[PDB]
Parts: sequence; structure tokens; C-alpha cells
Amino acid sequence: MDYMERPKLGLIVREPYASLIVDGRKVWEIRRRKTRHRGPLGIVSGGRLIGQADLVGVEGPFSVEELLAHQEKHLAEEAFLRAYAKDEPLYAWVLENAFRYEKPLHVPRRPGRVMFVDLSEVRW
Amino acid sequence: MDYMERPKLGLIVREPYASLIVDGRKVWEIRRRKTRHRGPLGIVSGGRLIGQADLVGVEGPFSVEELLAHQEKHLAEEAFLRAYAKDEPLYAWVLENAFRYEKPLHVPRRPGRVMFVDLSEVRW
Repeated sequence: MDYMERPKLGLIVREPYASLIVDGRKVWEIRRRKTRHRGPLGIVSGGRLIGQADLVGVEGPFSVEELLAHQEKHLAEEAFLRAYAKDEPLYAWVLENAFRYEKPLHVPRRPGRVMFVDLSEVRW
Repeated sequence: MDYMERPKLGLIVREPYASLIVDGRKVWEIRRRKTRHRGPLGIVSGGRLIGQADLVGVEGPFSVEELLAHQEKHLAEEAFLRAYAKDEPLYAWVLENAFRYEKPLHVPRRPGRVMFVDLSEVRW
């Protein structure tokens, strides 16, 4: 929404989920773990930075059954959820203010691409 | 050095380089690309967070020849440097205030492990 600042960190998201997020249709991003990161987060899909969203909270842990009660929030197929979770807990990263950039930006390809480990959940 | 705050991001570094860094012997970390990240950075080796260092600057680009003039800063073997760089430019991430934690901390294993893409060099 016409911002001057850009996110410092990005998250790799596969289609169609990446698009659903930046197009503002998906406010819950499903992951196997929590994160304490808060604020803007770039959405990287197919090696291109297509947009961003603000990560404002994390809900969970959820069982697949509990997530199906929020189908409109994640738009994830039950078949894929179960095959993904593997009978284990899932979390939902809450997003808002998501938008798609006018032009997708290029992200450094592997292996030069710098990746950082999220240490926000480390037991200090 | 008795800090209360901990780094939010970590970098995966292979031994013996990881140890050389946290033990304060290696102030230059060699990488294929630059980064604008500044401040504390956890050093992750073998799936364990062993310590941290402050990333305070980035030098480069360097040719292998130019780096050999700073052997004491990176402690990297010429043979490995050339085999790594592959006839391409390299950069040196400048580190300081590095120390090894009293006890190495566990980092979430794959594939649950959350990794973020460094977008600091993206051409906006």
C-alpha cells in the first residue's frame, strides 16, 4: 500500500499459496513450527519476490481437524494438510496488510542465496 | 561477554570455520554474496547454536589472490578458496565481539527448521 520501507527477510512459499497470500486471500500461513518474528515479511515464490505481508501473530498448535474449522483462513486442502502434518501439530502464522508488488523482484539464486536460521524459538 | 539479549538470526557455518569464528580467531567470513544485515548473528554448526558474533561490515568484492593477502583474517586454505570461488568474486563479512556459548543450544532440525531469505540486497 505505497510503502517506502521494504522487508529485510523473506519466506519461501509455494504456489498457489504464495499468490493467495499476497493477493490478500490467505491470512493464515501453515507451518510445522512457531516463530517470534513480527513485522513485514517478503513472500518469495519461484525465485522471485512477489510481495509481502505483516506477520502479526501465531496461532496453535492445531490438529488437522481444528484447522478445517478455519478453511477460509488458510485455503489448504484437507488431503494436503494431513499429508503435510504427518499426524503432528501445525501452527498458523497470522498475516495482514498483504500486497503484491507491481513488478516481481529477482532474488539471488542458489547457492549464493543467503539464508538465515530463525533463532526466535531457541531455548536460551 | 555476558549479554542478556540473544540474536534473532543465525548463519550456518561448517567446521572448522564455525569454531574459529566463535573462538575469536576468524574475523572475516567468506561468502559468495554481500548482505546488509548488521548486528548480532548466531553461528550454527552441526545443528547446534554454538555462539555468535556481530556482523559490522562487508568487504569486497575480492579475487582469490586479494584474499590470500589477508590469510590471518579468514584462515581459509587457498585450495578450498579457489575450489569455492570457482573463478568468481568473493566477499568477506566482517565480524567482531565473537564468543562461544557456555553450552551449545539446540536448533530445530529439518524440515521444520524455519529459514528466512536475506532480502537486504534485493534491487528495489
